[PDB]
Amino acid sequence: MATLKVIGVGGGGNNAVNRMIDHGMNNVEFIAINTDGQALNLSKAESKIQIGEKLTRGLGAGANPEIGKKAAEESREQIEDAIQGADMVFVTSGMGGGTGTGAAPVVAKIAKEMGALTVGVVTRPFSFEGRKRQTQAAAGVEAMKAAVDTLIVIPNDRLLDIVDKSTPMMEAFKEADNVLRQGVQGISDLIAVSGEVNLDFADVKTIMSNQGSALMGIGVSSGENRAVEAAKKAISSPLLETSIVGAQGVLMNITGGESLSLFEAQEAADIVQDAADEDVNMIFGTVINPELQDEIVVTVIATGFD
Ligand SMILES: Nc1nc2c(ncn2[C@@H]2O[C@H](COP(=O)(O)OP(=O)(O)O)[C@@H](O)[C@H]2O)c(=O)[nH]1
Ligand SMILES: [Ca+2]
Repeated sequence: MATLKVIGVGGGGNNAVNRMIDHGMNNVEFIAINTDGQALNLSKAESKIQIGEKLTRGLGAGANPEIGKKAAEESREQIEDAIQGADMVFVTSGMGGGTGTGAAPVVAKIAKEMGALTVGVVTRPFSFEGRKRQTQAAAGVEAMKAAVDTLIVIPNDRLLDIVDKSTPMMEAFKEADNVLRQGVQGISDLIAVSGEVNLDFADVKTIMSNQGSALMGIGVSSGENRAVEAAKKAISSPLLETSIVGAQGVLMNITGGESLSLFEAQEAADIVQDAADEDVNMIFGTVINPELQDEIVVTVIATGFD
């Protein structure tokens, strides 16, 4: 049974790991990586790797990515030991800073060289943080892309679009965590359950292995048009840099009660096929969960973007 690990690198990444632990999560081992030893000490994670102690003496990297990179390379062996056993690694980090921008691509490379299916979920900085930080974040993104199997980018500017003028920052940040947390739970649930039309970790590898950009989403709905509405919500990408448009591979799992109809599955599949605007290699699954009365859950992982 496949082991999933979530690895937070730098301040943003360790904040995401803490908020996900607070939210509550099972069958996933969390690893916190940072140069900042003060922040690590406040990590709710079980495994904690302080990187670059020699180099930073427990301080953060400031805004210099080469420090993050060297810190990660210095601590390769400890990174390897914490990863060991992972079939899948999710690497989360905020791009722009000195630790994440530099260290996260190295953590990704290590995870992948060890044989883990390696997914990145990273932020780009807010426009208000200024051009040099945006440009620094962009070099990190490109480095992440070269190091991972699949990459999901969340531009922090998109948080301003969905939030209104009084939404607390911390509630806004929680919206960005949903991306990673629902992707991890969707895959976790696929592994755990033998569905009526079953998808497993081999199907995750087919869609995600050596692919570049990705979209991961979950949609939930009920009543009339539940299938169309849940599929639409699975692929709606307000926070994402990569939309469904141009996807050539899709993993799509539908979960419902005993009322789940064949017609509904087709409708959901067509919503996704049509929104991609490509001939999509669909890998389809269905799970009957009799606990569900009138809800259906549509899970989408999309890759193969040119
Ligand atoms: N969405 C989100 N973005 C964050 C968070 N913390 C930091 N950031 C963003 O990530 C960037 C890097 O900050 P940080 O990770 O602390 O730098 P590092 O520790 O040097 O890697 C910042 O410029 C922000 O754009 C967070 O909790 N949520
Ligand atoms: Ca399954």
